[PDB]
Amino acid sequence: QLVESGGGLVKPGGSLRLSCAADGWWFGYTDMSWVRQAPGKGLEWVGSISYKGGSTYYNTKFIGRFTISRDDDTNTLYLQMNSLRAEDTAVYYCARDDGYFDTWGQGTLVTVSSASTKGPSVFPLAPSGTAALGCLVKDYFPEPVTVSWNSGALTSGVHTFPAVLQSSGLYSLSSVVTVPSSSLGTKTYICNVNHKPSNTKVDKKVEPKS
Amino acid sequence: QLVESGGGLVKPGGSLRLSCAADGWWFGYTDMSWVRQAPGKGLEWVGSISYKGGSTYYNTKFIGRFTISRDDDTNTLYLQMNSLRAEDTAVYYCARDDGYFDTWGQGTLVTVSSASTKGPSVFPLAPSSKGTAALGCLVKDYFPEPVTVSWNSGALTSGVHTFPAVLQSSGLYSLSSVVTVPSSSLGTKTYICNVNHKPSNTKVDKKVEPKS
Amino acid sequence: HEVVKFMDVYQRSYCHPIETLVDIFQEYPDEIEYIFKPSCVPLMRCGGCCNDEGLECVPTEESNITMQIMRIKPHQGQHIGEMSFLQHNKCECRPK
Amino acid sequence: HEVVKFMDVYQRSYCHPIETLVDIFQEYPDEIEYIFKPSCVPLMRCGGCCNDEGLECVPTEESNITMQIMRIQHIGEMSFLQHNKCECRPK
Amino acid sequence: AIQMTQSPSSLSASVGDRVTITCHGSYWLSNYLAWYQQKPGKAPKLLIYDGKEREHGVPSRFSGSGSHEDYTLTISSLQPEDFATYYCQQYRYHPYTFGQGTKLEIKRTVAAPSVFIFPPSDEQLKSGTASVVCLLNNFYPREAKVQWKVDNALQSGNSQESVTEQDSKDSTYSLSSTLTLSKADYEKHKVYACEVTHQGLSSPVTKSFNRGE
Amino acid sequence: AIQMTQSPSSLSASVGDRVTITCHGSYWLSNYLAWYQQKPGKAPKLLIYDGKEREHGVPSRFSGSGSHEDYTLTISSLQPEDFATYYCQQYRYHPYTFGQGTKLEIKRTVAAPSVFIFPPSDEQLKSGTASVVCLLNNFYPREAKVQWKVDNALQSGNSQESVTEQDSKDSTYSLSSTLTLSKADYEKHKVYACEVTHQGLSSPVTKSFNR
Repeated sequence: QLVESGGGLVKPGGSLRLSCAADGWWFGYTDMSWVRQAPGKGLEWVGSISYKGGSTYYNTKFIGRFTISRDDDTNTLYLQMNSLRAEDTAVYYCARDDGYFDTWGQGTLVTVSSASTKGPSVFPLAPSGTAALGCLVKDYFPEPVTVSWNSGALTSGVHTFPAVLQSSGLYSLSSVVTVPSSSLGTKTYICNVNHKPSNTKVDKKVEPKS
Repeated sequence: QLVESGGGLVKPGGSLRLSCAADGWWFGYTDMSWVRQAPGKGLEWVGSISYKGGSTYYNTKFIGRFTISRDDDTNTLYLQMNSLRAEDTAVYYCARDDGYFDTWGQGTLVTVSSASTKGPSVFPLAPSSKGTAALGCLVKDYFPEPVTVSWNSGALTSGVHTFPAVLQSSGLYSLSSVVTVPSSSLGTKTYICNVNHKPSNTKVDKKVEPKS
Repeated sequence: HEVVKFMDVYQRSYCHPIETLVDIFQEYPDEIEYIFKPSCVPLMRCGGCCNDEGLECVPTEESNITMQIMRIKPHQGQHIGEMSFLQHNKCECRPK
Repeated sequence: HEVVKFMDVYQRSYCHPIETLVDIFQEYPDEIEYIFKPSCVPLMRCGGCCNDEGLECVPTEESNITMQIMRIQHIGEMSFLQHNKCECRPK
Repeated sequence: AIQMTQSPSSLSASVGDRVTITCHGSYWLSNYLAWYQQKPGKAPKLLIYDGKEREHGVPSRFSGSGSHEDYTLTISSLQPEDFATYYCQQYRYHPYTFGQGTKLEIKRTVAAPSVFIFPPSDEQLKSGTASVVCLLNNFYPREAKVQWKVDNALQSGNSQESVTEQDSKDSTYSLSSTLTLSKADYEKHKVYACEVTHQGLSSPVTKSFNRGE
Repeated sequence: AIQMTQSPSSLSASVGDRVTITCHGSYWLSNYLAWYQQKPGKAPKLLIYDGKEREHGVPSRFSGSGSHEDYTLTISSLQPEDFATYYCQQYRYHPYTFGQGTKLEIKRTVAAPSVFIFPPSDEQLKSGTASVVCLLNNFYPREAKVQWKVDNALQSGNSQESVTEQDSKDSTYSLSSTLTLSKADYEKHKVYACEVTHQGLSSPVTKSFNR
């Protein structure tokens, strides 16, 4: 497996380095690609580096401006990005190059924008057969926000909606879960909200009010 | 305007010439393209010829095997097609080349197949007992495409639905044309479907009336 | 193992306008001032075989394309200016 | 009038594998007993600019492609070198 | 050979919507680009030529734009007769290349079929085959179930369906089902029925006839 | 640069249908071709590599074929979890190029939303804003009308909607509407209602609460 760091917020013109950490020695013996993907658009190879490091390669719209580097000791791949525009706002995937791509990371989101980082408020959507409750993650920038429920021990019934961009220029996101009505009070329900850009992590309990 | 002839049925490997007749002198003063299009697939430039006849040109899949010719006297464009496969079963359009294509013909269907020409039987779908009432013509067991259906020789157009032909397990086509009309009008007013299948030289003018 | 069939090869190698890389110096040798970045340009030019040696692959319709090229005075100045290059819109197999 | 922007030109002109038309004789002179139809083939080969004259545009990964060529008269297969990947390396 | 990449392959929009169709060329085309509208059964008609020039008679809501490689057909206020299939065409460099095509479908209110059923002709019964026809006239949307029934027996695998292209005025589909069987088999049974299921019918509609009646 | 042309852009099939996705290359690729499955939110998974080789763990209903330029992904018996976006990728000649993508949508039976409505948190009312949330849970198909009502006053414009991607088990959509207004305006009115219209409801369902 593969784990991308470096992603987040960057001003237009600005630079950013992505690092991707591979778990095992095998990294030392394979070519390594970056593939990126703009929000809602499709996949696009960025570039690769050869096995010993002899050769780097780039897709056409990155030739002048990205540099791929590799440290065969730490088992880390690097993508230096310069002269960043909106066009470059995308999820950037570290991937195993053998022509085809058999191993991917989970990818990191590089957002190119002028605005400031801001972290969310987490507000409960409290429940009044089957019954619904949730968390409102409000006024954050940039994406992304992860939401889990009871730290991953509750997965079935869950729906973490796509973020809506408010007229304010900040994002707002709901996560909701359907559960038995009997279970309310007896069983405890916590949404785990992470917004890595702002270093906001919250474990908000949702209970039924009065 | 532009009118393509030459189309129809051809055996695999076989040849065919398409002619396209242009109405006016202006044909003498333009480049002329052919564009083709397979059933359901999209458009595809075949080839062109220059204004005096200086140059011909072809899309890649036709370079070895099609010849475009032009007679600036009769105002006729020609497409000679050799080594025909299924791939080439398509409607072939004559069109005016000026980079873009501002003038098209109606296009004609070249069908590449082994099977034999066969003309349709034309059977009525007669209106029943029960406002608005439906009737039509069933055009059955024909090959190849196409069949045209008109109603009262073009005097009746609104209300009409001539369905896409379905290929039967028999390898022959079957097609319905239907028209909705006033119920009051049945008996008082006469309804004829005009069915043409040019490949077989079958024409029928079938009256559809309500049965007793 | 994959075999490209005769008629595929003959057709795609046939005289046609094709993206061709052309050294800016070889095009404009009268150039005593500037080194060029990029050193070369991709131009749609005629190219390919013709059936028999009698014919040569020649352009029927020509035109210019205009590209921002970096002109570098190797020690002194350096700027982006436009340069026109011949390109070939249409091609033919004509007798020599 | 339309202008291709500097960075478009620099990037598209950069050392890459490109459809290149290659005369079958110039590749294989050792066959002086044959005329070839087609006379030439479209092969993916390295080509383009390199940023400074110090570097040359060279293939890193090579391989053969196989094509039915007419030898004059019979159609027989011929292998040709092609370039899958390319680089700007110092001369 | 300049490769054109039209998008989307198809789309579906309501009357009054602004619609976008994109076209990307493999080389810079400098507006040597045209947009074609093709209605089902007819030759393509030119709309836009030289990228943004509007052919005579073409309404002002169809517009072209773009430069370099990336071009955009915009239908500003969509009408029921704009139902068609739009292509872009490059003409800077031989060979002329078109995009793959964009099949445009109109959205509209739910609309139930009027159903009619036809016994086979006596002219046809003579020939020795029997063809029974079920007509679903002017409905929306396309998704309808025709189910045949011969003396209450569910017919499986002896009928063929055909659906008209979307109507240029009222944006409705029409459908014909054709239950084919032997004159022998036909003269075996009594009640011929086609039952029609569709969003615009609160419960399924059924048209029937008794061979003699 | 080898241009890949995937088709269609998108398509829509029922569970059990055989599905075809085509990929055309601008040069002969000799099976230097892979097919990827990407489910919404997560990285691509390899399915087919070297044209017709199946990656370990990939079910046998996904198969690859073709030669030369023209290649075909075939999903033989479509399942609700096959809802994804499929891409082809060339790797014979740099730069590696993918197709545009094929967004695969599952058809299924009509299914009404279960509707829930949430008052704004007291935590949030403190902050000074009010966010009222309407939940349509697991419905099909996607087309639903949420209509807000504040003391029978029809809200038009001041709500935003978000729709989950199609569910990998039951192939249903879920939707959230968010009526945003000032704490002041919120404390002005009494009855907050969202009325839901949908194919799978005989008449529109309405959930309400009093401040």
